[PDB]
Order: sequence, then C-alpha cells, then structure tokens
Amino acid sequence: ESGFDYEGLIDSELQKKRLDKSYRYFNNINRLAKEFPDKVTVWCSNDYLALSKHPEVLDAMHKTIDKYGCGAGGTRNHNIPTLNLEAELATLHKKEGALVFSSCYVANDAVLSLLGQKMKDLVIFSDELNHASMIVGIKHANVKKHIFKHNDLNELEQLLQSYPKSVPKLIAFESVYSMAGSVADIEKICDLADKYGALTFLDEVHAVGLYGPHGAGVAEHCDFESHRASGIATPKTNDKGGAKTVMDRVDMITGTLGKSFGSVGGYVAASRKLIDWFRSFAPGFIFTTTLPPSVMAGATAAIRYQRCHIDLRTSQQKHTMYVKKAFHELGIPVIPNPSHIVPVLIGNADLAKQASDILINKHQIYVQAINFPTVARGTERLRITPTPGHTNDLSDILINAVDDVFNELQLPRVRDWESQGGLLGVGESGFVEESNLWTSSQLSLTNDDLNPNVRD
Amino acid sequence: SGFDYEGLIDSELQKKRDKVTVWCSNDYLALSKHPEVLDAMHKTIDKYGCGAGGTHNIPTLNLEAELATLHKKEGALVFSSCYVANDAVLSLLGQKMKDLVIFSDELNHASMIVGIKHANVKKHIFKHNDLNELEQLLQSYPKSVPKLIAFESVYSMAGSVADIEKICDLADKYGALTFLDEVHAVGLYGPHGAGVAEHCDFESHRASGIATPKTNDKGGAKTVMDRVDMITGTLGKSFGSVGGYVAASRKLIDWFRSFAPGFIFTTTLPPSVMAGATAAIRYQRCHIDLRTSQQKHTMYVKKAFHELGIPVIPNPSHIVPVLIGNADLAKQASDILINKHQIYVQAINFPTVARGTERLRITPTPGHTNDLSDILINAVDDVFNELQLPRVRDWSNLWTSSQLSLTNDDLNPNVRD
Ligand SMILES: Cc1ncc(COP(=O)(O)O)c(C=O)c1O
Ligand SMILES: *Cc1c(COP(=O)(O)O)cnc(C)c1O
Repeated sequence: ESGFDYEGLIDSELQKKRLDKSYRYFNNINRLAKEFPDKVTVWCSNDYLALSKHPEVLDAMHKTIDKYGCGAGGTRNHNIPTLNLEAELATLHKKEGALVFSSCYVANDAVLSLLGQKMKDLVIFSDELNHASMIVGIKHANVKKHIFKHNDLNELEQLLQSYPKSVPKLIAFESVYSMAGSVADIEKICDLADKYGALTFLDEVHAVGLYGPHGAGVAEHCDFESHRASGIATPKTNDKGGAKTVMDRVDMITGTLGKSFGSVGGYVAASRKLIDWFRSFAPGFIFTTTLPPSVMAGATAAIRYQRCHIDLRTSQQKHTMYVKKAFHELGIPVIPNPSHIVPVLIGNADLAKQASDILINKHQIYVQAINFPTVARGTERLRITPTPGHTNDLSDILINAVDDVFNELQLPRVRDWESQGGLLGVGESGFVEESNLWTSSQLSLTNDDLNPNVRD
Repeated sequence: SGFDYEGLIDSELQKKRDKVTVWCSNDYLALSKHPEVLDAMHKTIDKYGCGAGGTHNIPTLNLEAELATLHKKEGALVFSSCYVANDAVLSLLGQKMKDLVIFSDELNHASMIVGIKHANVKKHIFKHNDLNELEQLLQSYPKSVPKLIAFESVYSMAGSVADIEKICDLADKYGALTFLDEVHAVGLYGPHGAGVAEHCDFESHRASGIATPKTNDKGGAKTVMDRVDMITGTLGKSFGSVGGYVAASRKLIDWFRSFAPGFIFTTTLPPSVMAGATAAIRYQRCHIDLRTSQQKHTMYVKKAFHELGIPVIPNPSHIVPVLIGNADLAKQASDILINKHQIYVQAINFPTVARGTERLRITPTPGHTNDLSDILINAVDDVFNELQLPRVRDWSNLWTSSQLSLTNDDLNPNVRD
C-alpha cells in the first residue's frame, strides 16, 4: 500500500473554495511564485477614530524607532515602552494592571485557556454570538460550556441558578457585537455574577475608544458621570451612589490595539493578582516575541490622545446618527442598535455582494458585504462604520449612493420587510428599540467638560 | 459561599514565589537597528501610517514573496507570530486529517507542543534527535496512515541540530509530512540565511542564488529544503522585527489561508513592521559576511573556552552554552558578569532546561569583534575562578572553513533582483 493522498485531500478541500489563480512558473527561479498586482471613500473600517494616521501616533512611532529601532529583540531595557503601554491600559480601565499580547485573539485564547486549565470544574456561560477567538479560547479551556441566546439574560440566569453557588463559573461576553451593533447589559450580568458566584470576562474590542467619557468602553459608559467627574481617578461612588462601578466589578476586560487605537496587539486588564497569574503561566504570553517598541508607543499615543478627546466620540456618534436618521427617512433597512454601527439588511448574499460591487465601482465607496458564515443565511447585510472623519458632506454622498443602489438592484426597503413580518427589528410590528448609549446630554459634552487630570 | 477564586490564584502564585555589552540576544544579526530596516519603517509609516486598520496589502505581498524566495517555496503566509503560525498550522493538520499521527521531538518549543495538543490527534514523543526511536515509532504504523514529523533545525538552549536530510528520508519511507521550525537558523545558515535546510545543499543553493537548482549537493534531483513540506520561522529574532510565517507549496499555503481561524480572525501586522522585516530579509540574503563573521566570532569564543577548560556544551551551531549545573551559581555568575564586568549573559534554569543542567547562554553576533570577545573570555574565566565553578575535567560545525572563506561576491548576482 502507498502513502496517504495528502494532495488529493487538499485539492478536494480547495475545490470548495473560490480561489482563482495567482501562482505561475518563472524560468528565472525555476519554480512557481505568486504573480504581483484608488480614490475611494472607506465607509467600513476597524480604524474607528482614524488614529492609525494621526500625527501624534506617527510622531510617537518615528521617535521610538530613532531611540529603539524596529523589533523588541534589539532592546534589553520588560522594556520601558511595554511598561508605558501597560500603565496606559490599566489607567484606561482603572484596573490594577494590564498585560499586552500579540493580538486580542491571543489575549482571549490565552486567558480563557488558562482559566479552564487551572479550574477543571469551571463552567463557562457564553453568549451565542461571541467572537470566534472567544469560542476557540473556551474550546481550548476544555471545560463545560453553556451557550445562552444572544443577550437573553433570562436564559443566562436559568443556567446559572441550576448550579450550586460554590461551583466555579465564568460568564464570557462582548460589550458591543460588531455585525449588528447589539450591546450587552453589563451591569445586569455583573449582578448575576454576584448572585451565582461567577467571574466575568468582557471583550470590549468594539467599544474601546468609542464609549464612556474617556473611551474606556461600555463598562465605563454604565457609570458615565462618575468616571467623567473623577477623570483617571477611581470615583468614590458609582452613578447610583454605591461603592463600586460596573467597570470596577468586571473581573477581566480584553481589548485590541488594532482598531480604535490605530496599531496592533491585544490586552487584558484586571487585578494585579490575575495579571501576575497570566504573566506567570500563560504560554501564549511567555513564549512569544514582545511587540516592537514603535508599535507600542504608537498605541500608547493613540490611547492618551483619545482619552482626552471626547469630541472623537461625540463626532462619531453624531455622524452615525446622521446616517441612521437619513436611512430611516428613506426606508433603508438598518438593523436597529444603540451603537456606532450601521448594518444595512439585504437578506441575499448575491445581492449584498453586488451592492458593494456597485458602491465601489460606480460611487467609489467601500462598504463590506457580510454573508454566511459570518451571519445567518437570510440576514446578509452591508456593514457601515461612520468615523470622526465622515463629515455630513461625505455622509450625503454615502446616503445618495446607497439609495441609488437600492433602486438599481431593487432591494427590499423597511416596508417590504414589514410585509414579511420583520427581521432583526427591521419593520417589526411593535418593536421597542433600545435607546442609544450616547444621550443628548452626553453628546453636548466637549473636551473642557473632562477632568484636567486626563492630561496628567 | 462562592468559589474562592482569589485563594486559588494566591496558592498558584505562592508556589512560584547602562552601557553594557550584550552577549545574549535573539537579535542575532543586529538587523533590528540596521539603517535599511529603520529607513524602510520610516518610509512605510509616511505612506501607510501605524496600524493596518487604516490601510492583501502590498506590504504583506512583498513580505510573503520575500519569505517564499528565502525558502525557495511556491508561497508563504504571515501570521502575528511564529507561535501563532506553529499553533495554527499544526491545529489545522490535525483537524483535517482525523487519523493523523504526529511524531514530535521531545525538545520542541512550547508553541509546537501547544499546536500539537490543539491538533488533538495521536502523538508520539521521540527522544531528542534520536532517529532510531523515531523510525521504530514510524514503522509501527502502516504506511497509509497519515503522519507528521515535527522538529526544529536548531535547538536554542544547547545548539543541537536536527539531521533534516535523514528525517526527510524517514518521511519518504513511512509516508509522513515534515514540519520544520527554523526559528534559530534563519539568517544564520545556508549561503542566503535560509536556514539549516538550505545549508544541507549549500553549494547547490549558492550556485543557483534565488533560483531552485536542478540538482542537489550529492547529485540527486531534489534539495533538502525542497523536500521539507512546511517551514516556519519568526520575523522576531534574526530578522529584527515581529511576526511569523510558514513557507510551503501553493496548495498548502492556499489551504492554510482558507481554513485557519488564527489567521482570519486577527488584525494584519502594521505595514511598517512588515516593510522592516522585508528589508532585513533582503539585506541578510545578500550579505553572507553576516554569517561568516558570526560563526568566526563563535568559534573564537569556543576555542578560547576550550583551552581554558570552560565547559561549553558541544554543538555545531552559533550558540555557546556554558554549563554551570547549579541554578543559584548560574544566576550568581551572570549577576557578577553584569555588575563587575558590564557583560549581559542569560542564566538558564529549570523549567527551561533540566535541573542539574543549568547554564549561561551566550550568542556571539557579527558585532562581537575579537577585542570584545577577549573581554568576555577574561570576565567569564574570572567568574569561574571567583565562584570556583566546575571545569571540563570535573564533568563538527555546520559551517566548514571552505564555506567560511566565502564573501558577498561569491553569491549569484540574482540575489539582488
Ligand atoms: C470581538 C473581537 N474580539 C477579539 C478580536 C481579536 O482582536 P485582534 O485583531 O487584536 O486580534 C477581534 C478582532 O477582530 C474582535 O472583533
Ligand atoms: C522564539 C521561538 C518561537 C516563537 O516565535 P515568535 O514569533 O516569537 O512567537 C518559535 N519557535 C522557536 C523554536 C522559538 O525559539
């Protein structure tokens, strides 16, 4: 008998994927190689505050390179850029400590894996729409998992209450869910954690930079006024007069440096004891090269800047609300959500892909078509993420273009969805939309309304 | 009432509870501070900014192309880190071949161990470099059972080197894929720094430059580097940046790209970091003087230590592990080296190495000229005498002198294409 047909397996797997060809034989190298390869407004981006191109960030990078070079390997003095970045992140989340990883994928995986490796009897309660990095972390934990329906805290409580209090538990969830912009009720989950003796693990990847007075995320937003008053200080009380804020109550908060903060990397912020434990025992931390000083300095600059520029957030939120209100009046079906994301429901993969195909070619607008398996078949959509940079004149070009594409491809509008009973809140007979996280009051704040200590 | 999380953590934690010459470093060729690298960074930032979020991109294609060229593979894929590359590739091979058996060298890096565990398939550990044991394990399965042999070219703590050609021979006979981590060899072995696999056909590769040669050093059809199915490396050590990669056939690369979540669900590395790595790889490929100089410095330090009876763990690589055999004395030795001689050397203890085999790790670079080496030899000799450490009595190189006499103009001009 001959060997396993490795090539046959790969070929059959690949034949299912839509991969056209870029590799060709080159006489000069006597082998195959990959053959090498405009003015477009980007309306879908993870660079939510446009900080990746901000002067303070680029300046911090250039200057750090002058001092330190490229990689961490060329430095001996943790190094100072690491301490600076960890301190900034701990400050942002008002935690005792923080730890930086290669990516938030690795952060999620390393933390969740370690909790399950050290507590074999841990039970994880996981929101059904958690990011793949959390799913993989929970899998790598090799502990029991119960999935609760998205944001269904009735179902979460039933699952939690079925166990004795003394059983170790973790509730794992995101603050903002990127594909529809839904938002967890963090305070209620913290309440449940207290009652049923659970740790909380919160992924604020799609909130950091964007929520709370200082961009510390939805957890900060839950005690908006306490945090605004205290600045970088731990407030004496929370918004309802109690001792501990929501962000204080969450055990573990993970984020990225790769989105709002205009760089790359991930982190967890937590108690000194949790951070020391991760640092001591997590192989995905221990056994990998530190991020380059320049990248860490850039992230640090972005965090410091965004903390004291609430006008970044108020600007993003106003642009979002401008786009949403316009779409509402035109009957363009946005999945209702209280966040910064504008998901336009199409409900057809071919038509969703064809819409962003026309947006790009005919209107020079980039918008991402989202299909299965990212979302459910039937719920396909265009994802739009307004930024501080999307002024009303750019928004006006986006609204006209999208309206034009809806008419060109004859896509369903809000009232069409209604006649089918609705979908994901769109044209749903008597749906009670959540209020926007950002109130009118909060949106009228300026940088002068921040505590002066946010610059020192 | 509730579970004592804090009590568990405390218990776990309690169970573990200036101008200095750096002589231990993963920045083997000092390229993290090389002007071409810094220039490529500064220029890329001006064009692209900081993170990839604000921008495949051209920097990614350029970097992947360079790495494919380095290893003379059809393609390459860049990940966050070599840790992630190793984990993602090993995991996917196990997930897609349900009857896969992985055969793993006992001293493989933690990232490979975790990748293998995530693959969740049958696993056999063979004693370090023991190819008799490897063969016995391979022959105990039918040929038609899919297999993977996972190993490193150079092992960082003692500088031992895999017999890559013989493992490829075994792979052929027993129907196995080979997965090779060249993290501690890229930059440092072969005419172009492509690693130990390249070095196995040094003359064929030197002659052909960036081209695939039609014969190998012993007259056969396929070079060692060509026979290895998957090669992983880092951008974070020799190449003076951050990131990892695998280089392999187009079909393997397309498959990894299509199916690996630890690729798909992470932010692309910053363009500047990729540009820097690219410049470092391009530079080092056409500067064999980097390697010949590193190797000469190493051999200079080793020969001196040999005549002084300072116990270097014998190895054919660039690493100088000085055996101490006591954790307290090993830590105290590098403590005196730093305070009294302004020399930095890393003490290596359990669990990195076996209890009893504690050592100082020394990694000579192109920058360590003989005058600096002379300061290192005197200082180490002084510390051995101060702490009364055991010497040799108490207890060949991959680079030939032929290879060491090559200069940059002995390379094919096509290496600057
Ligand atoms: C919700 C969520 N969590 C975690 C991550 C991982 O972040 P990073 O890209 O820094 O690895 C992402 C990234 O897309 C994410 O969207
Ligand atoms: C350092 C190391 C790596 C890890 O690579 P990073 O890119 O630093 O994650 C992997 N393999 C080996 C053998 C190493 O020594």
